[PDB]
Amino acid sequence: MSLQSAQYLRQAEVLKADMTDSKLGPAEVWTSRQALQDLYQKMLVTDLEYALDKKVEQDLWNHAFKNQITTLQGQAKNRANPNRSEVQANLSLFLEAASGFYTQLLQELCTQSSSCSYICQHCLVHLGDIARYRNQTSQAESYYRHAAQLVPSNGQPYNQLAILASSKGDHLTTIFYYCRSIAVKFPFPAASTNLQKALSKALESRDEVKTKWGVSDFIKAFIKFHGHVYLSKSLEKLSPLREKLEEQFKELLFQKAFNSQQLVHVTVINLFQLHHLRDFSNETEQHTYSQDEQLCWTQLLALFMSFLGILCKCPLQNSQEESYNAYPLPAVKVSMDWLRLRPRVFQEAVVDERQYIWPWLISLLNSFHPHEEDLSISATPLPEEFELQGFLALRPSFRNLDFSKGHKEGQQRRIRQQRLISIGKWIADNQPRLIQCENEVGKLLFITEIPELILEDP
Repeated sequence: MSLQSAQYLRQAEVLKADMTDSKLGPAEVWTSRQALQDLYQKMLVTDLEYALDKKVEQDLWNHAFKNQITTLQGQAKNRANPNRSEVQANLSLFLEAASGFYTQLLQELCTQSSSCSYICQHCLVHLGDIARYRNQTSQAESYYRHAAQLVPSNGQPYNQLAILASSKGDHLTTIFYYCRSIAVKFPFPAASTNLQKALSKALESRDEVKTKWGVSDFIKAFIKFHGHVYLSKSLEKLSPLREKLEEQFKELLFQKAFNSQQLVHVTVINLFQLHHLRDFSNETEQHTYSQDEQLCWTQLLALFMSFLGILCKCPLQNSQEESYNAYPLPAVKVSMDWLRLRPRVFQEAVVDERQYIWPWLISLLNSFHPHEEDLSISATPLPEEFELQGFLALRPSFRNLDFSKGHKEGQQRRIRQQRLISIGKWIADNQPRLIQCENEVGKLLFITEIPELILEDP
């Protein structure tokens, strides 16, 4: 009961300051670290509630592991180390042991509660940091993922996944995870300064000299665009960069240069900025925007609608029999899921301007031979849905799916199609001027009076 903890807690503080000790030896420090570790484990297992409040979880990691790991990484990471194989070896044993401690802790604690789901997430995370420390990139990732899946609303798992991504030079992935970490009910404070720091560095490179981009170039230019907006720096760049990004996105996407994953990251990063500039509040109350803020929303919203349109064409354009599509599909779906939540965006100048994209979506919906799909909520989450849990801008789109049981294609491609068929119905019922769905004989046919934009031949 709450009474044994007080004793366990006072006991703990007695061991904590011990680890600072100037008065305890080279190896009375460790006899103390082990004790702390044990004491903390008993509390977390004995009174998780009382434990979390006192923040045992965090003191357990910092004082019992992190401090040592950093000190060790230091002494072992060349300083003209007297013996630095010896230190590297201990760091190695220490991390090996740390991993063992948390694996054990996890199994004990997790073998409805939010506090339970929490600490289990907390364990997976550090178990992920240790893997990272032990250069076990795959397992570190797997751990951080699993951690995320437990409490989508927390942003630390995402921030850790970006650090891992950055260490491998995967920029798009990195920016994506910082965004995921920042956009949740409980954002990881460090994620904001991390993104800012990353975007500012990005804006340190000059405009691309090439007129024909490779996927790697696109990514770089794409991130600077977000850099410019996010930091609201040198906006004069936006307009041309937008047009060039649009041109290149089209060519690359059509050459199959992207994988559906990057398409999702690009879309989510675009959704991140959009929401970051004007949240759901803008769909309620009317805010005033600076001239520069308008320039950003105008350029950003535009790039997004252009991309969405380009994504809806990619499918019906000229491969692998059914696979000519479906790389773009998750990105189209995500894009549409957001529009469905922002009615007032359909009134936007840059959006009216592009109502030529709807014919492409429409011919894409009838590409599915729609029937009664407005059935309706498979409830079994698709990949891109599981992946984006907790993302503010998209949260409402999830308020029906059960992410618990869910565990492969036909069951996902044919579901995603329904999701799209569903959105077309919603558009048809909420923006009648854009799309209409003639529901006849249980067969659904999507149509639009908007003519198809057919550019010149080549």
